[PDB]
Amino acid sequence: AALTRNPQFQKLQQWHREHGSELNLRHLFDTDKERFNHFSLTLNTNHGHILLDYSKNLVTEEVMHMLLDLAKSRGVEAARESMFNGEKINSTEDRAVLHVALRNRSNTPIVVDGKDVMPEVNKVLDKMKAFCQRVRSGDWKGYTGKTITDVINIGIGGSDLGPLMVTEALKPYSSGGPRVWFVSNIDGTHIAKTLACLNPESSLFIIASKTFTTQETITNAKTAKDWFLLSAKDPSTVAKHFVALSTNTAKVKEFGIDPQNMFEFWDWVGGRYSLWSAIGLSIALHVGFDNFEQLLSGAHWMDQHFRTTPLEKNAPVLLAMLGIWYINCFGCETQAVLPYDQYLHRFAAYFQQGDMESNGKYITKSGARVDHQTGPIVWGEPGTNGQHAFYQLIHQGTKMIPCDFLIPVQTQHPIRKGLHHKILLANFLAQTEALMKGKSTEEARKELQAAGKSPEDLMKLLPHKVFEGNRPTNSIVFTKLTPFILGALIAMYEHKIFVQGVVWDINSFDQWGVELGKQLAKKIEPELDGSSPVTSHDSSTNGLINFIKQQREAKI
Amino acid sequence: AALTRNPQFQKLQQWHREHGSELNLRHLFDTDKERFNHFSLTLNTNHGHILLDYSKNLVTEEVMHMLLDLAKSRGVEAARESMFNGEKINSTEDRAVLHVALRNRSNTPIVVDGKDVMPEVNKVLDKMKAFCQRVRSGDWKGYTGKTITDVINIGIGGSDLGPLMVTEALKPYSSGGPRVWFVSNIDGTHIAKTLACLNPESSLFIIASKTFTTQETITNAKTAKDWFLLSAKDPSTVAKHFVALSTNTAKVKEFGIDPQNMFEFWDWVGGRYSLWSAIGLSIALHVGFDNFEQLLSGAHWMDQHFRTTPLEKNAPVLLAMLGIWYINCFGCETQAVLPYDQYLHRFAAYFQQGDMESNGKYITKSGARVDHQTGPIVWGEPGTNGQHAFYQLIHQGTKMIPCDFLIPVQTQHPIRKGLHHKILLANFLAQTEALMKGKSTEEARKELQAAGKSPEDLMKLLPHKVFEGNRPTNSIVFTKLTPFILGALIAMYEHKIFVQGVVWDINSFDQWGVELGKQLAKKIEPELDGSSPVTSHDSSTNGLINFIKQQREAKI
Ligand SMILES: O=C(NO)[C@@H](O)[C@H](O)[C@H](O)COP(=O)(O)O
Ligand SMILES: O=C(NO)[C@@H](O)[C@H](O)[C@H](O)COP(=O)(O)O
Repeated sequence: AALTRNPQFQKLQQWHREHGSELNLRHLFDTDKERFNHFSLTLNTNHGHILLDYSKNLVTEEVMHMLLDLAKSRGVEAARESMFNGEKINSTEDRAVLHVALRNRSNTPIVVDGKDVMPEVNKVLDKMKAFCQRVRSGDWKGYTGKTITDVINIGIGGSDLGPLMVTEALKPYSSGGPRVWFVSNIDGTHIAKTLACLNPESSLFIIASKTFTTQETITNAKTAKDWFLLSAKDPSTVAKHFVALSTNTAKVKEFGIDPQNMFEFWDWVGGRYSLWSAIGLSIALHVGFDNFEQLLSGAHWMDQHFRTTPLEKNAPVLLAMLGIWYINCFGCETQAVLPYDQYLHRFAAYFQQGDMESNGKYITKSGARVDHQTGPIVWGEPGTNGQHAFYQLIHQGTKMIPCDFLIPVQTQHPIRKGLHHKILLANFLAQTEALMKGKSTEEARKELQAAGKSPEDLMKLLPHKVFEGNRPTNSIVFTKLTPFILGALIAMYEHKIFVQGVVWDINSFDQWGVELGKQLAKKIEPELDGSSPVTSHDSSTNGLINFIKQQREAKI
Repeated sequence: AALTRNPQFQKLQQWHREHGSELNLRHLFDTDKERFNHFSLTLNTNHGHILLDYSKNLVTEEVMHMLLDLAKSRGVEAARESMFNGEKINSTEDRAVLHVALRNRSNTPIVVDGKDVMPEVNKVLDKMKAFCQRVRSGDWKGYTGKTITDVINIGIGGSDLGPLMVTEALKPYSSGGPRVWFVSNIDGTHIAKTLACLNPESSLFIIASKTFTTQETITNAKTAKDWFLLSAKDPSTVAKHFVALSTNTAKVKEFGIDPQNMFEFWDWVGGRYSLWSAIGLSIALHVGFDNFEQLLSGAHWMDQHFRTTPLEKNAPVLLAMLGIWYINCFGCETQAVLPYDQYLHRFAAYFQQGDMESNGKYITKSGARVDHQTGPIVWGEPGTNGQHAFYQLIHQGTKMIPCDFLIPVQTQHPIRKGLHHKILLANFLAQTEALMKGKSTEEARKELQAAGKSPEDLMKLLPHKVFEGNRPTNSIVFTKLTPFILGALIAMYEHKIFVQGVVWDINSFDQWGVELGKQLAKKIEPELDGSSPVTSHDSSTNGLINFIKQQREAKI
C-alpha cells in the first residue's frame, strides 16, 4: 500500500512511537499561551464566520508540519485538481466525480467527454426552479383542481438522507412551502404510516433514484401509485402527482412517468454527494429556490477555499490530517460528531453514511490490500442530550474518541431573552474544556474533603471521581446556521473525506459493498413463500428461515 | 485490574493469542451441520418466541466453554442474586439496584435496608393507572373544560430516551390515547417547535426528573409554564396542566405541582433503567395501562430467565460473554445494533446510553484502575437503510464490528399481501449470510470473466469486488414486536450489560462523568454575559468565548 511506503508517514510514525505517549493537552496550554492562535482557523465567508479551533488536539507545531508534509507527498493537491477538472478519478467505475460542478455558481467550464457539463447542470436547475415555482404558487393542480399541500420523497440511502437532513436543519426557512415527507425503508411501516396522513388529491410524490431500479424505492413507489389510483382512477392522473429524479430515462418511462416530469442528474454524481442535484428537489420545494441557491453557494464558497488555500490554512485538509493522526497513529476506531443544535439532529447520521460508505475500503487504487487502517466509524447525537448519556464513556471510558463539537453563535429561537442558548453555549465550551483538563486526584480529594466525607468514604469514592482528561476535540463555531453556512459545512466535511481517501490511496467514490447488497435478497425472497423448510444455505440461514416460516402462523 | 489476575481469563487469552485468528466462520459451518442447533437458543415466552442465533460468531465449543468458565470464576451468579435481593451493589453510592423490582409482578418480597419495596412499587403503579384512566376517558379536564389531546414529556437522559423509544416502538397500540411529545434538549429550538403546534387549553405537561434539579429539565419546565400562562393566568390553573415524576417531593412542590400530582420512584431506580417506573407514565398514557403492564410482564419474564437458567443456555450471559470475547480478545471498540424495523428507529440510540453510561468506566469496585478494555461504543440505524450506507465499511472496511441484527417475524403493517415484509426479511437474512461468507477472489473472478471483462480490466476491478467475509453477527428474531416482547428484549440487554460489568469488576450503576457534566458549565455561564473578553481559562476556551461575544450580534 502507498501510505506505509511513504517516507513522510514513516517519519511521523517513528516520531509518534518516540514521543506520542507524551503529549498532554493540559501541559501544552500551560506552556504556550499562543496555542489557540497557532492552532485555530477563522473563515470569513462574507455571509458569516466559521471558527475551526483545533488547539485541543494532541499535536504540536512539529506534528502539524509533519502531517502537512504527508498530505503534500501523498499528492492531495494534484488529486484535488483532477477532481475539479472532471478527470475520471473514480477508477473502478471509470467515472468523473463532479458534485462540485452541481454547485459551481461561477459557471467556470468543466469538461467531461469533450463537453462542458455546466449547461446541463443549469438546465436542470432552471427546470427545478420553474417546477417548484408552479407547485408553491399553487398553479400546479392535483387531479381534482386542488393545490399541492404535501410532497413525499420516496428514495433510499443517498436519494433520501441528504434531503431529509437538510430540510430538517433548515426548517426555519420553509415558510410558504408544502409539508415534506420522506419514505425510504422497504419495511411497510414507513409508507403505510405516511399514506395514512395524506390526501391523494393534494399529494405529490417524488421518486428519487439514480438508477430507478433499487428494490426498496420502486416497490414503495408502486405501493404509493396503487394507493393513489384507488382514488384517482385514471392512470392519466398520475402525471399530476408523480415526478422522478433519475439518470435513467428508460426505467422512468416503464414505471409510468413521461419526460418533462423527470429531473435528471448524471453518473458523476455520487448518491451520498447528490443533494446538490435534482435529488435536492424536495429541499427547494420546502425552503424555496433562493434558499436552495444559497445552500449551493455556501458549498461553492468552501470548494473554492479548499482549492485555493495553502494546505497549512486549508480547513478540510487540517481536519483530514488530524483524523489520519488519530486513526493511523493512535489507532482510534471512531469519530464522534456532536452538533449542539436540535435542527441538526440528522447531521451525524448523514456523515455516518458520507464518511463510512466513502472510506470503508481495504483495496488501494493500485489493487494492493491496505496494511493500515482506513475509514473510522462515525456516530453521535445532538447535544446536550449526550452529556446525560454516552458522554460518560468519552470522559471515563477506556477508548480514545476524537470529537467534533459544532454550534451556531446565534440561535433560530432566542426564546426567554436568549437564556436557553446561553446555557447551550456554556455546556458546549465546558465539555471540551473538561475533556482536555480532566480532574486530578488532588483536585478530587479536595472536593471530597470539603464535602465532609469520612476518611473511609473519601478513600473508596475518590478514584471514581478522577478524570484523566487529555481527550482531544475540535470546536467548530459559526455565526448562524443558515442555508449558506450549512452548505459550506457539508462541503467542508465532503472534502475532509476526500483528503483522507487520497492519503490512504483508496477510491472514496465507489461502493461495491452497497452495490452487492442491492443483489443479495434476490435468492432468498422466493424461498420464503413456500411453507416447506429450506436447506440450501448454511445451517444458520436455514434455521432462521425455518423459524420464520414456523412463526408466520403463530397467533399472538 | 482484577480480571487480569483471573486464570480463566488468562486461559482465554493464551488460546486466542495463538488460535483466535484462524477461526473462520465459513469453515466452521462446512464441518458441523449441527452448528445452528448447537449455537442458538429458542425462548418460548408464551406470548411469542425469541430466537437468539449466535452461530455466526467466531467461536467453537471450546471457546464457549472457556467463556462460561470465566463468567463463574468472576462470580456472575453471586452478583446476580445480590442485585435481585436488594443488596446495595451500587457501591460508590451505597445504593440498591432494583429496576427488577419495578416490574416484579410476582410481587415476591425484596427487602431494602428495612421494609419490602413492592408495596410502594405497586402503589405508584396503581396511582399511575388511576391518572391515565382519568386523562384518556376525558375525566381530567383542562382549565377551559377541554379534554387532553396532547401530552408533553419534559426530561433528559434517562427521563427522556426510554419513554420516547418505547412510545415510538409501540405506536400501533396507541388507539384512543392522546398524542405524546418529548422535549429534552436545552436548545430553545426543541421546546419552541413543540409548543408552536399545541393548544394551551388541551395540553398536559409531565416534568420528568429524578432529582428535579437538572438545569435542562427545570428550565424547559419553566419556559413551558410561561408559554401556558400568556394564554391564560392564575398560577393555580397550572395544577390542571402540569404533573411530575420525581423522587424529590419538596422541590417538586416549590415549582407549582402539588404532591397530589407527583408520581415518585426511588434512588435504586437508575435513570437509564427507569422507563419501568413512574418515568413510564407517558408510555401508559399513550398505549394504555394494560399494554404498559404487558411491557413490564415482558421484562419480568426475561428477569426470571436470567435468574433461573444455567449459564450455557442463559440469553443475557451468552450475549455478554460473546461481547467480552470481541472486546477483550479481539479488541473491537464498537457494537452495532441493527433492528430491521422502522418502529425501532430509536432502539440503538436507547442502548447507546444504557450500555455506554453503564460500562464506560475505568475504575474497579476495589478502586483499582482497569488493566483492560471495558464498555464498547454502541451505535446503529434501522435496516434495510444502513445497507445503502455504512454497511460498506462493515463489509469492506478495516475494522471488526460485532453486529446484532433484530427483526419481528410478523409485521404490524402487512400491506400488499406481505410483499414489503417479505423483502425486509430476505435482506435481514441475506446480509448476515453475506457478512459471514463473503466472496472469494475466485468467485469474483469467475463472475467478471463471465461478465466479459478482459484480463486487463478484470484484474483492475477484481480485488475491489472481493469480500473477505468472516464478519460475526447475532440474529435475534421474535414472533411480533408487541409490548410484552419489547419488554423482554430491553431487559435482555440490561442484563447483558449487567454481566459484562461484573466480569470487568466495575460499577455499571453510577455515572460520575454524567454527574460532573451537570456542574461544568456553571462557571462559564455568567462569564458569557456582556461584551468584555475572558482570560480566566486556557487560551482555547478563552478564544471560543471571545469569538462568541464578537459574533453574537453580527448581522448576517
Ligand atoms: O450510491 C449510493 N450512495 O452514495 C447509495 O446509498 C444509493 O444512493 C442508494 O442505494 C440509492 O441508489 P438509487 O438512487 O440508484 O436508488
Ligand atoms: O442518571 C442518568 N441516567 O442513568 C441521567 O441520564 C439522568 O437520567 C438525566 O441526567 C436526568 O436526570 P434527572 O431525571 O434527575 O433530571
